[PDB]
Amino acid sequence: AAPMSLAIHSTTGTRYDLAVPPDETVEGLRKRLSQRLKVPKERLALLHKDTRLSSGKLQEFGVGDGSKLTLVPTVEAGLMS
Amino acid sequence: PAVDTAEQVYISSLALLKMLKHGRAGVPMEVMGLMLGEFVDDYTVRVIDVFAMPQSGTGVSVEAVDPVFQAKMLDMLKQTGRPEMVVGWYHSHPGFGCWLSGVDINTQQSFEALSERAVAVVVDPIQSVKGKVVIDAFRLINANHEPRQTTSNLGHLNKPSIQALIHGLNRHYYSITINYRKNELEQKMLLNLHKKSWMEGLTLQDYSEHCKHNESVVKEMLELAKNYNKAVEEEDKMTPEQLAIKNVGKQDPKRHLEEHVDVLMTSNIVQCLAAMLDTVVFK
Amino acid sequence: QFRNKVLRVLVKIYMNLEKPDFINVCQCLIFLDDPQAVSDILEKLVKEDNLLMAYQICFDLYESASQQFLSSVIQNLRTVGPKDQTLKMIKILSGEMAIELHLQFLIRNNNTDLMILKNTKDAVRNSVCHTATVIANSFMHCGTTSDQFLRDNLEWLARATNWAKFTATASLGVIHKGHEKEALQLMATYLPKDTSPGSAYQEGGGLYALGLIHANHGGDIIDYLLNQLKNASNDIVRHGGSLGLGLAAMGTARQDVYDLLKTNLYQDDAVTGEAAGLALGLVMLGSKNAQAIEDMVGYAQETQHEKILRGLAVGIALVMYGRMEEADALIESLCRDKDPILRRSGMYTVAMAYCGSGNNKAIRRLLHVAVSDVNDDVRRAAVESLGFILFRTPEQCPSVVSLLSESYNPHVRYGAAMALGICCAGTGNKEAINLLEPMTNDPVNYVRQGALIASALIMIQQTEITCPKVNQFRQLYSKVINDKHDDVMAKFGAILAQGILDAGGHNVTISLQSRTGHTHMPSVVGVLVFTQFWFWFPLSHFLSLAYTPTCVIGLNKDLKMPKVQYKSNCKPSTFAYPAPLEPEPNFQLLDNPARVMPAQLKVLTMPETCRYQPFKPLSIGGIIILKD
Amino acid sequence: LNAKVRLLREELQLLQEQGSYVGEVVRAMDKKKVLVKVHPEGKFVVDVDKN
Amino acid sequence: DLYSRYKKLQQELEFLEVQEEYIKDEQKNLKK
Repeated sequence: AAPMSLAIHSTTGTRYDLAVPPDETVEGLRKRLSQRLKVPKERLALLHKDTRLSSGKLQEFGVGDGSKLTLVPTVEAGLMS
Repeated sequence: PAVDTAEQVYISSLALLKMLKHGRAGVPMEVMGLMLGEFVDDYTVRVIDVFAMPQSGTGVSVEAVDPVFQAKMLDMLKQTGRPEMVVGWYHSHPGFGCWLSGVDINTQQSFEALSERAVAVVVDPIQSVKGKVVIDAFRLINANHEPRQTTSNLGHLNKPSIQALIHGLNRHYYSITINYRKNELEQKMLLNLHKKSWMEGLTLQDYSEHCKHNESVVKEMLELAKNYNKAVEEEDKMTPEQLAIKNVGKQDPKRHLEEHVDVLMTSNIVQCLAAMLDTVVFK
Repeated sequence: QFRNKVLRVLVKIYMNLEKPDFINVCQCLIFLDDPQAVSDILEKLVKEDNLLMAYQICFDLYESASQQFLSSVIQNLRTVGPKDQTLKMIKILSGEMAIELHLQFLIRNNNTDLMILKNTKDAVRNSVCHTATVIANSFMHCGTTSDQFLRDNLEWLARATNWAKFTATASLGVIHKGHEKEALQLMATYLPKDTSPGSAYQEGGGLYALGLIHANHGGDIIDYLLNQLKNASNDIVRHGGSLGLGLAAMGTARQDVYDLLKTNLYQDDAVTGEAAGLALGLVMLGSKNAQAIEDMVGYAQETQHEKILRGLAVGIALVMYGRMEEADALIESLCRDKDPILRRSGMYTVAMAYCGSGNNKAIRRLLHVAVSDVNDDVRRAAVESLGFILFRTPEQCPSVVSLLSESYNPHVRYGAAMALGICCAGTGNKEAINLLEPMTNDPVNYVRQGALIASALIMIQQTEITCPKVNQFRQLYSKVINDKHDDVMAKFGAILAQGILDAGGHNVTISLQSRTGHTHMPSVVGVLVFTQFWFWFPLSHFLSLAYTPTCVIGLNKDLKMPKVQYKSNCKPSTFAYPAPLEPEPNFQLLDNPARVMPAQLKVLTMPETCRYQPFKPLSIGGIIILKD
Repeated sequence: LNAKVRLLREELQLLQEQGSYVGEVVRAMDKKKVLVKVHPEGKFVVDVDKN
Repeated sequence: DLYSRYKKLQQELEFLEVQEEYIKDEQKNLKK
């Protein structure tokens, strides 16, 4: 398995540390974080070296064990839509 | 498992000015931002500083455009001595009062899932006037009873407004008391803004302008006295109700005379005292 | 100074007489604060066979003498010692007797219309009203060792949760006021261990009740509570234990309790710190300790939890009790502060320093703050303090709060209401009620709440004859509580007011000053701290202190009840219970012990046919030894 | 002065109540109703208060 | 007796002075 033990720092300070398989994809991490937080996956946005993780596998982006990941949710306001 | 009703959110002076200015900047738009602070006790949620955020939207919705800014700015601010981390979000309702809508509730719900005691602050720039500022802090009631427990009257002192109730207050979200506590140096500078230099205190006026102003006001008082005469003769041949309408659209001599007399007498007293005080001080 | 001199000369005179009145001279010495002199005079008495006069003097000393003075008197007595007589006077001076007798009186005469509580319960819809009705019960059964309402309706009591359990448990200690005989076992029943474990709230409430059982009266409970507070783990239990210890060692400037309480305060926790601050206040009462005062002021200027700030605000004020002009430096330092809560502590300090003296300068300061300050809570605290200054001349409080009740600021309105409440306590003035009527329908809710509680305080125990407007106010309470269109805070106020109106059975009144005229320090402390339910509901169990029995009690030579009977020269209807809710004899006969109003004394008469003869005139009332 | 400040402080809610239309009465009729033209809209048959 | 009336009147005078000063302060602040 060799789980990739990462860190998930939130902009609020809390730390949802979690470990994932090597072949995980940013979509998979988003989805697991959404289950843990009970928030829709679209509202989340992961960060690494000031560079959003748009999509695709984690490895080729470079995300590795003992990494720093910032979890930043969306911010929306409006009467409708 | 309480969230007492004595819980308050402490907004600093700088945070308030930042929110208000950012909101007035985007008058027709629901501009928004983040707020940094700490979680001290179950009765205090202190908001220290805020920072605007890159964004784009229409008059009916607004949304963030980059999170890189959020993480980067947190790191830079932390470098120079403000480690505090985010405690909620704020936005501006320009003329709609202060309440939360569905989209607002959705974003606030994500934040609350991130951290339990997160708050939402709403400002209304155009509704705020010189003295008072229209503002309020909220949080989400779950689907469970009473949302919070009571151990004081600190919750029930505000009489929530009809518009906020109509739009969901006390049904989906509940308010929190806002405290504007300030330290000593903040107090000392807030008192020091309106203070002019010392020279302005001992400067006379262009005396020619003084005389012109005096003669102008007295030439006005002449006609005001004539009208005062023409108006005191009435008030006997006028019905007790009719008088309440005598002064609508028609100048009243009495009040204007009072105003002009106060103006003339203050201005002349101040100029005289300055002239004498100088006459002594400088040799 | 001159008043002291004159009182000395008067004492000299009272000494030179054919029948020197020893009650009067002992009162003169108390006021003169010379415990050595009373020690000597009481030695002289015990030497000669005047044991009845010595006993009455020991009674009067206990009723209206400061703890420090009484401790000095007992020390002096022990310096010389009649050893059996000596020890019986020791027992009287410890207050064990008087407290026990008052307890007996309270238990015997316990008519309580439970139908009213049943109606209030039927009207309950939320948790505020729930705790309101619990506290109101606690007031109805104050000291009467009866807990039927909490017993029969046990399921309804479980509804309360978290802190509402703290209050509901402390209600037990309030109900068993003075029941020193056996407390630890008593509380153990209602605070069962290993029963529903995981309730620090329950333990805190239990300790609060335990302390509440021993107001102003220390003993072994002091040591036990200190042991607990030293073994506490949960912050909640620290809070409870600190409050209990404060209520357990009032006025006794014990250094070890001060050290422990200060160690807790220096934790920088909120809910523990509030209790710690109030406790430091209640312990070092009266003492002008510069050390404790500076610790308070520094901490209040260093902490960041408004809860600690509130606790300290009342603690500091408690420290300076009884000092007329010696607090002026502290008053000025606090008033010119910038933190609002410290300014509030300053107003409270002015209140407690000039308690009853009517010092016009303290009034000037409080009124100037009331009209001139920018914070609203300071305004409210200022208007309220006026009540403490001017309570010896109730004719003057309306004169200086009528205009202030009709004020744009709601908090000032509430302050005027509660100031009238404290100032005119147990008097039933027509004027006070005339002011309290129109504003019981004030648009703002907490104003209504304060108005109802103020009325219940003023018109305690009065019947239909004494005040025409009592029935109106009972009906108003019922209508407010049953109604549903009205706010919750108003319902809380009405419930507490029903509790107040008929307290401790119907045989207890609130008298800031003893019947002689001395300021009753526990009453002042209780009515000040109870007033702080606007910040912490569990503090509402402090008007328990103000509850002083309205009893006329006869005693025999060996201090045991004689079955005497007395004459009440007024119609049986008036000066009696109003009624239990669903030719006039020109005299009525009361038995021993007697539920006697304060006013019923001016018309209280003894039947000369009876063999006994009271030592001192009945009219002063209160505890009386009887001669034969 | 206190009354003046209180009135000013309440005036914010009093000024958020709705208004009242101005109608021209055509003829009182029936038990207590009136027929009122509400310029520019049409006529109505409205009730009359107690006072 | 007349001594008591005298002291009563004098204290009434002090109280009236205190109240007058307080009302002046109240008016000045109510203007603001």
